[PDB]
Amino acid sequence: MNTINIAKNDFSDIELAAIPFNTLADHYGERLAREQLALEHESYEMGEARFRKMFERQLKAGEVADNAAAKPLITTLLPKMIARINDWFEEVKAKRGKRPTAFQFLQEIKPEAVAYITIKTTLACLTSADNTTVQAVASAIGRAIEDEARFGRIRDLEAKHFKKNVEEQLNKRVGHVYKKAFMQVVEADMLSKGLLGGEAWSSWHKEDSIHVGVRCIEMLIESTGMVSLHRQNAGVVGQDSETIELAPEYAEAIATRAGALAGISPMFQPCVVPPKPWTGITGGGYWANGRRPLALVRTHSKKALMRYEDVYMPEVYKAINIAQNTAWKINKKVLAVANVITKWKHCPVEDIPAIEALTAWKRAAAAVYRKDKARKSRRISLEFMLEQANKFANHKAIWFPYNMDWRGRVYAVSMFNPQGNDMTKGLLTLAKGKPIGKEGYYWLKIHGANCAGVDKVPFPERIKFIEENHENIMACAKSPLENTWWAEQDSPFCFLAFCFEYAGVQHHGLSYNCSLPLAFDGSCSGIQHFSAMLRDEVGGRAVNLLPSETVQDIYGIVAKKVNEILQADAINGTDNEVVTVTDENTGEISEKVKLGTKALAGQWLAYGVTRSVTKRSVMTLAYGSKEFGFRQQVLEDTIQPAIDSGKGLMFTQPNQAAGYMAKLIWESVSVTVVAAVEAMNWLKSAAKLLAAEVKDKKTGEILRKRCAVHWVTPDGFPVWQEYKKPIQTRLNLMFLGQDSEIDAHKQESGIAPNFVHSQDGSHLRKTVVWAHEKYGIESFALIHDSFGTIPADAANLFKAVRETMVDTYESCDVLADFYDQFADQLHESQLDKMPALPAKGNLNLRDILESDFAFA
DNA sequence: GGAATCGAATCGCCGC
RNA sequence: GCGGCGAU
DNA sequence: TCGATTCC
Ligand SMILES: [Mg+2]
Repeated sequence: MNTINIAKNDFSDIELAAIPFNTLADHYGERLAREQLALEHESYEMGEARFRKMFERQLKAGEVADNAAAKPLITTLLPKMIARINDWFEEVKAKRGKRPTAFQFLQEIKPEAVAYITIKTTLACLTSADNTTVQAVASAIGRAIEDEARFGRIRDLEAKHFKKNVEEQLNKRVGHVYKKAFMQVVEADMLSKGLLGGEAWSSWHKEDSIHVGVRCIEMLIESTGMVSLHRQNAGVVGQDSETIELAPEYAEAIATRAGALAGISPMFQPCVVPPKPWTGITGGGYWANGRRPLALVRTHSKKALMRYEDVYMPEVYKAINIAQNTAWKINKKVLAVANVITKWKHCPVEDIPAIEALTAWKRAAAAVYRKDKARKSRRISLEFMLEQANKFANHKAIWFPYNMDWRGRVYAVSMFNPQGNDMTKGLLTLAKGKPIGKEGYYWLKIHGANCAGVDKVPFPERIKFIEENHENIMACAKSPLENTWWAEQDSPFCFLAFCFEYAGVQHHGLSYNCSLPLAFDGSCSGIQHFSAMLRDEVGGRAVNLLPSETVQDIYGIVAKKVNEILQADAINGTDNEVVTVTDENTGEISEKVKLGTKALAGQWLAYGVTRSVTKRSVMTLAYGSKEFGFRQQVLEDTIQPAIDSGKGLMFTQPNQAAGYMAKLIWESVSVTVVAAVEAMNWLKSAAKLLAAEVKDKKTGEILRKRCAVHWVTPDGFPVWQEYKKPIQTRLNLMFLGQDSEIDAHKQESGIAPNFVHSQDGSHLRKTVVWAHEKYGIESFALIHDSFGTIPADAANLFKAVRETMVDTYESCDVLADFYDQFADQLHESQLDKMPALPAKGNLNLRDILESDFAFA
């Protein structure tokens, strides 16, 4: 109810504190200091308002218990409630005679769960309905206990395998009513199949539900210090009542956590001065001594950060500080267009005017449900991104602080940042421009080609596309509202950003001062890095590591290989077979048709396999996907949209064709990028052996403990992969879920994506240092595997990003160094089981320097 | 040991 | 944690 | 499905 406004003293500190004002005015003067510290003061003020609205929305809907300010008392109140749940259960079982009316209802539910539900529904009722009456409150337990007892029967006993199917569609429902409707329809379906044992739920009558709840107030008073009973007008049977007795003592305890957590969530804005350079682990970026100091590495534990406190990494610190020094400004011309069309369209480039059936309906019904969520989810940030773009639009320059994740990828810290979407990327441009010149004009035109989606042809055709559309770009730049052509492109606002700079070179010639960031994007960075480590010529050429006759499309290379076997499987290959198969649930044994590869191939050839069929499987390979994961991709990306849109008449049995294509895609991808597949296998074996508590069964003692996986990037950034799992969790059907060990599978399921993402972070960090010290490059646009600068320095960043990768993998065998880190950490019995280093192929890294389409 | 079973990237914002 | 969006 | 991991 009452929240401490924490802004009075500590939010007044950051402006009025001496030392933060001292070191910042010494660099940029007092007046930039007074604005920067007031802007950081504002950022905390917009964030305390962010909490209080969310807290006030939670109390309106009765959602006060799932905040992290109500958690730390709740996590210490359940261990006493469970005892008094048992203690009442142990008081009457020894007494002979009848049960008290509610004893039987309390037993069907897990004694930890009933502890929770009596807590939350009482705070839900009092903070929303303002009524202390037991008739509303004792029913609040009793209705929701009956909800969890009846519908948790599905999750508990008769459908533990079938719940895993219906769990996802229950999660996609939002709100207690919608999850209740779905759980009602599910239960009625199973009783038609006779799944839950055939007994339909006999609903508790009203007088039962109140009796269930008047229990759970009484065990709360004896168990915990929360709520102490109060009796009203005793002796008058007309006026005999008892308050809910919710303790104001504990309401203060959530307020000292509501107020404390409201000061630690700031809405991070950009910087009007260059951000404070990183000299240590905390403190910089933003200049003030705030309640939330920026961390150099965004770790999930404070211990994980403290290992970084002493490690000597001069080149990591150099690379972040150079990146922070890039002066950005808001593209005023792009913002003028964006300020107009967003007032008319929810997404300004969305709908431009231009020239077994029950499960298909249910798929279409869920489509508008998700798109209604999607439309609300995309418009609220677009309004915010426009506000932040409009706020700093008149500033001569703004700056973005930078820190890193726990693997070493570089992230801008402000919520408005160059790392956002196309509109935000188009709304931002560099401030320190140069005369564009001949080379800058050429690379500006190339940057224009990639904004329009023309990135699959060589540079002369990319140059040619811009020149043929000269009158289209000029008419778009002269008036962007009379010509929608820029909005039709792949990157619309960034293309319009190119359109104005192209117009400036047309008006002012090659002496035009241009500061547009010209991005260069690595094709598939993980596969690019994996092929470079093991020197795969065939894999490297597929992601343009090598000079090729044209741009190489790794999605279409796989699709060509799939269509090769598809036409081979149309001539030879298995015929259709009849196989006996049983559904495990009904037990019924049926004799269905299993299509041979001959009939399966002719189905796919009727559909037509292009790079759209195999795109997602290649993209998710570096994330760990393999032949099984491709099957649900093929069914979701290709097969089901075909059936819904009139095609799929070939796909008589969709799950058979999805697993057939997944077999073919994996056969093609794992044979095209060989070094990628082998490298993730080696890393997975390493994290598997490191994360075992390997012990002898007879002695029972662990010879070697669970061990985390750790490596060092060639830049000098160290990484610690330590996924940790909790001991016990509780899951409620209608309501929300409530020491540690090493989560061994997450260690295996993360080692190869995190390592190659750590590798492209060191590649990025070495690139911005090499471009800034060997060349004069001072402005940087950095999206993980994307490299951007002003057009005059574009040719050097083009040359520098190739130089660092060539030098790094020539100077560092990052796989063999990774072996040297963990090898002394192995148990004997695992040492024989560790596979050897994957071999080195015939690729020469010096070819990368002349690779036109690596971009990185 | 042996079924019984489980499982098949990071980061941000918003909402429950 | 779950639902949705965006970035790689 | 194919392998690990997990309770037993
Ligand atoms: Mg594209």
